[PDB]
Amino acid sequence: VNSFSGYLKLTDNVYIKNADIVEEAKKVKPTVVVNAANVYLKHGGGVAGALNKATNNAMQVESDDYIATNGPLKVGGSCVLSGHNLAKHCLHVVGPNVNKGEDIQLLKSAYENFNQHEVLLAPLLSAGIFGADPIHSLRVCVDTVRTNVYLAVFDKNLYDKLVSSFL
Ligand SMILES: CS(=O)(=O)NC(=O)[C@H]1CN(c2ncnc3[nH]c4cc(F)ccc4c23)CCO1
Repeated sequence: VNSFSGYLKLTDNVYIKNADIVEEAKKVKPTVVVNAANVYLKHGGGVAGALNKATNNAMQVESDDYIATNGPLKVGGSCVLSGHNLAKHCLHVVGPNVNKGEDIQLLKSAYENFNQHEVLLAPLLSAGIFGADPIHSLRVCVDTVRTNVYLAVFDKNLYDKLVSSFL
């Protein structure tokens, strides 16, 4: 039993809700919140900008030190950093950004990072400003993640579409 509330169950291990991931994180304080990161950990907009704003820019300060030490992430890769006031940990995962021409096949590699964590609160990778089809992203999630994932979808119209079209 965990504290996630109001989710629709899609599969044995995948759950979905129309929610603001920032508000969901502040209420649940999950062990892991996933950020929709880029390779530079520049949290300017989308999910990343919202998560970082909610940390009063502490996420960005920590991220800048990470990059200065380690260099950029790989597309499809991840790193574990602090969850600040939102979660114990933040798993920064880089999905491909279609608006940069990145290979959508890397989306599966991106979701594989979730399997290193037993339970996660996450957005749909490569959705939103990353330019991928969220219905495809949900399919890859379901077919790749084996650990327990709670997906927060900000847009109510999109949430209803994802549910209605789910196979
Ligand atoms: C690869 S992405 O990060 O750019 N994907 C997207 O942006 C998708 C999904 N986004 C979110 N999903 C869940 N919770 C969210 N809180 C937010 C707060 C914001 F100020 C902006 C977006 C979100 C958001 C919504 C917009 O479209």
